[PDB]
Amino acid sequence: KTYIPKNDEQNWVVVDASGVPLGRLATLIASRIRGKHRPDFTPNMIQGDFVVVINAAQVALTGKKLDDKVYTRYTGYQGGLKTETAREALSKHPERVIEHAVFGMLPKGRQGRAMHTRLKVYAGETHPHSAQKPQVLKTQPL
Amino acid sequence: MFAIIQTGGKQARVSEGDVIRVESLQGEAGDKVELKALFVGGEQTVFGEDAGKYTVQAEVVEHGRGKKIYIRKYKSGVQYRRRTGHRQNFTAIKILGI
Amino acid sequence: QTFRNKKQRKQQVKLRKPGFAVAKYVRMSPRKVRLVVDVIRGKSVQDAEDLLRFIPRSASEPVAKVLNSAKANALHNDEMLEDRLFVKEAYVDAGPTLKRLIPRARGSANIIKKRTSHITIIVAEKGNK
Amino acid sequence: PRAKTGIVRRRRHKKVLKRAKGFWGSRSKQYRNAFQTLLNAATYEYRDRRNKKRDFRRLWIQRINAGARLHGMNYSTFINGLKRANIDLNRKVLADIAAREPEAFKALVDASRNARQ
Amino acid sequence: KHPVPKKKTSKSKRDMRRSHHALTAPNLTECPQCHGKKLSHHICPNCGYYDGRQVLA
Amino acid sequence: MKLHDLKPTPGSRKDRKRVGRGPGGTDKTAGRGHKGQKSRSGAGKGAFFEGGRSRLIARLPKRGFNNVG
RNA sequence: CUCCCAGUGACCGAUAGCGCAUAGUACCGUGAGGGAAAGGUGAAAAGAACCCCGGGAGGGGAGUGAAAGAGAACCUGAAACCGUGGACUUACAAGCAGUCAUGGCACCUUAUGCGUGUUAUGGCGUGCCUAUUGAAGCAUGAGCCGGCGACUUAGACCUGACGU
RNA sequence: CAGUCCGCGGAGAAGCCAUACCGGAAGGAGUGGUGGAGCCGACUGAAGUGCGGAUGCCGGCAUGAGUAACGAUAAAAGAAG
Ligand SMILES: [Mg+2]
Ligand SMILES: [Mg+2]
Ligand SMILES: [Mg+2]
Ligand SMILES: [Mg+2]
Ligand SMILES: [Mg+2]
Ligand SMILES: [Mg+2]
Ligand SMILES: [Mg+2]
Ligand SMILES: [Mg+2]
Ligand SMILES: [Mg+2]
Ligand SMILES: [Mg+2]
Ligand SMILES: [Mg+2]
Ligand SMILES: [Mg+2]
Ligand SMILES: [Mg+2]
Ligand SMILES: [Mg+2]
Ligand SMILES: [Mg+2]
Ligand SMILES: [Mg+2]
Ligand SMILES: [Mg+2]
Ligand SMILES: [Mg+2]
Ligand SMILES: [Mg+2]
Ligand SMILES: [Mg+2]
Ligand SMILES: [Mg+2]
Ligand SMILES: [Mg+2]
Ligand SMILES: [Mg+2]
Ligand SMILES: [Mg+2]
Ligand SMILES: [Mg+2]
Ligand SMILES: [Mg+2]
Ligand SMILES: [Mg+2]
Ligand SMILES: [Mg+2]
Ligand SMILES: [Mg+2]
Ligand SMILES: [Mg+2]
Ligand SMILES: [Mg+2]
Ligand SMILES: [Mg+2]
Ligand SMILES: [Mg+2]
Ligand SMILES: [Mg+2]
Ligand SMILES: [Mg+2]
Ligand SMILES: [Mg+2]
Ligand SMILES: [Mg+2]
Ligand SMILES: [Mg+2]
Ligand SMILES: [Mg+2]
Ligand SMILES: [Mg+2]
Ligand SMILES: [Mg+2]
Repeated sequence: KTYIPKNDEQNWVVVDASGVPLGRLATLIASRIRGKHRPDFTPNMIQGDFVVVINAAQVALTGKKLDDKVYTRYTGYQGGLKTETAREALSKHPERVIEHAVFGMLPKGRQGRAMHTRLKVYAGETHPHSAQKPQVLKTQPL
Repeated sequence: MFAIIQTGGKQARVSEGDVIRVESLQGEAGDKVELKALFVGGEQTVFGEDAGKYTVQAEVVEHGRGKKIYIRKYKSGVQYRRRTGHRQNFTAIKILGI
Repeated sequence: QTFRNKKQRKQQVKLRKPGFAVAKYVRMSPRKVRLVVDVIRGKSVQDAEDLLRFIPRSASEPVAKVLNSAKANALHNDEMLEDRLFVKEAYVDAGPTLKRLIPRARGSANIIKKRTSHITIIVAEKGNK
Repeated sequence: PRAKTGIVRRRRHKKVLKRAKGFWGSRSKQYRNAFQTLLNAATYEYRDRRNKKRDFRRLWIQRINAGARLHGMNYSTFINGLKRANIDLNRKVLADIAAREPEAFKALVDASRNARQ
Repeated sequence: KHPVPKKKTSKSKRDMRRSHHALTAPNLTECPQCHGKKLSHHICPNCGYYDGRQVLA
Repeated sequence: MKLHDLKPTPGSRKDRKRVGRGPGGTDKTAGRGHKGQKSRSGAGKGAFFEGGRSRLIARLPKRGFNNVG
């Protein structure tokens, strides 16, 4: 009875990150990926836009978080324990920090893996994807 | 385009031949004139108590029993299994109102 | 183009099995026999004649003889042309099983399965395609 | 009079095996496990038939606030504005079909928003 | 002591195990000095030529 | 009559109790409980601590008349 | 009373019925003693001349026959279980094996549908029985399919319900 | 299984096999395919009358698996049949 559509759309957008809190921006990207902004036409299919973050290395952590925030990740090995990289020294490879947020909120299933594809972090002011002609979208939500 | 709101009848800007729950007017006699809360006639959308102005007729087409279903129920370690038959009566109608 | 009943069809159409041969009760494990029977299958009946002859298994003997009978009744009985013939079909199913007692330590016996084999092959003209 | 089980049992068995025909492994071919898988199958059947309304209600609402925010309102404010005018009593599913027809949806959005003022 | 397998092994996983028992067809090749086929770096069984005739038969 | 029209009076014959025979009626245990002396017959009628015992005053014969009102 | 004979049966009909469709044999035991599976061409043998591949065994033709979709491993020939072929599928997947939903492919003989087979993705989801205060349990039983397998009978009995 | 009806059947019974049909369920029909000689429906009567379990019984077939082994470490090799 209910309308469903084809996945015919493929849409590209450049989120900015400079001065934005992490998490605040991250939920916006997770919502755009998971498809809520368009009439979320199905659970079944990933109709979200492709999301190209820039200047991610200017990301803001609004507390004391730049220190004392931690990044535990287990290498299977004993003593491979909480291999804690934690801080702004993780801004030695800034982009993954942001990924790790939105993937913290993207679904954990087969599809939920597969959407992380469309996340295109870029810590610099420049990105390759001019051929996609991504569309601007503002960090303030309303 | 538009559809019955199941709760009894009542719907919007359609033109088709749809099933719905039984009508207690038998035959093709009913000629049911239902009220509708929305319409896109002329692509001119109209809704609200504007749609208490407009009304659409539709002949009754056929009484009917839907496709069968069993009602099965289970609970663990208690013996207790249950099984029952069921089919839902309906009265398919075709639309031709304003 | 069809008869009254099955009682008449049984009298008038006698149903033949072109290309067909089967070797029943071969005292061998089928499991072993299919190992070669897969190699043969789908191939030119001369390559079957040659394959079967160097593959180094005891099971290659009975699977050899049947193949000839397939080609034999492909040619004597069925008018087929041997430069067309090929192994359209080959399979082995299990026949009956000789069971034997075998003594084992501390006074227990066991039962032991001497499986038999029903090898079967169906050659046909490579006129398909 | 003797009266052996005979044909009865195997009728019953084949019925079960015939209900169980999409099933993997011996959930499809042995009776015992076929009948056992069908036990939990009955449970899950009777659950989903009335949970499916929950899921579809979710999908309707989830599609409605999308166009709501597309216009700069949202589901809570938009249905409160379609309620604040008494005359809108259509089901959420029909608001979805309207969300698939943008012009009428925007007409209802401006109608609703002219009722929380 | 005395390990045993736990649950009976299923048809499907058994077949994945046997996935490697596929036989390797000999690389046959026809004798230049005869009709029939012969294994490479061996004498032709039918003729007996490895270059002249080598085996008796 | 014609004898295949014969039927005994309604409710003049009730069917048996097929105690056993599974979950549509009277299942795992038949009517019997879980355990206890519900197993195979034996005990009769007595409380199996004490008899409810009272004294006896005792005599042996009698000889009644037939009655005519 | 019934080794034995006849007659009869809301008795059995090849796991039933005597243990035996025959056998107190085979087999087990020094011994006293224990102790099996059972069956079915076809009307009639007309029981397959003859030819083909193979030492055979087995098979394909031909004939006989109503049927060889009966051929002597000879009524039917269910299930587990083993295969051959074809549709759809499957090699970043986490999974009581299903349940509902949506899509993709295939097909149309109670069947062009509120379809059948399959399938991808989404959501959902602690085998069964038993014994338990409490069971997915790492508590018991169980390899799987078949088939045997447990609330009966008796009596000039006692007691209740219903019916005549 | 029995009594009594109604019948069916070598233009083919039961049984077996598919099946989207039917009743509220136990179930029961339609059509097709084997099968080849007995059998359905209604009313009544009697039962050895409905199985997943009992480390149940008789039976067949799986898994372990082409795995462990092939029964003394007194070895065997060439020709020829
Ligand atoms: Mg309980
Ligand atoms: Mg003839
Ligand atoms: Mg046998
Ligand atoms: Mg559920
Ligand atoms: Mg040890
Ligand atoms: Mg009762
Ligand atoms: Mg108990
Ligand atoms: Mg107790
Ligand atoms: Mg006693
Ligand atoms: Mg007493
Ligand atoms: Mg017997
Ligand atoms: Mg038997
Ligand atoms: Mg005896
Ligand atoms: Mg002897
Ligand atoms: Mg023979
Ligand atoms: Mg035959
Ligand atoms: Mg036959
Ligand atoms: Mg014979
Ligand atoms: Mg006969
Ligand atoms: Mg037979
Ligand atoms: Mg993949
Ligand atoms: Mg895995
Ligand atoms: Mg549970
Ligand atoms: Mg306890
Ligand atoms: Mg357990
Ligand atoms: Mg155990
Ligand atoms: Mg007496
Ligand atoms: Mg009385
Ligand atoms: Mg017939
Ligand atoms: Mg049926
Ligand atoms: Mg006859
Ligand atoms: Mg009979
Ligand atoms: Mg019994
Ligand atoms: Mg039980
Ligand atoms: Mg059992
Ligand atoms: Mg056994
Ligand atoms: Mg090894
Ligand atoms: Mg070894
Ligand atoms: Mg040894
Ligand atoms: Mg020697
Ligand atoms: Mg010499």
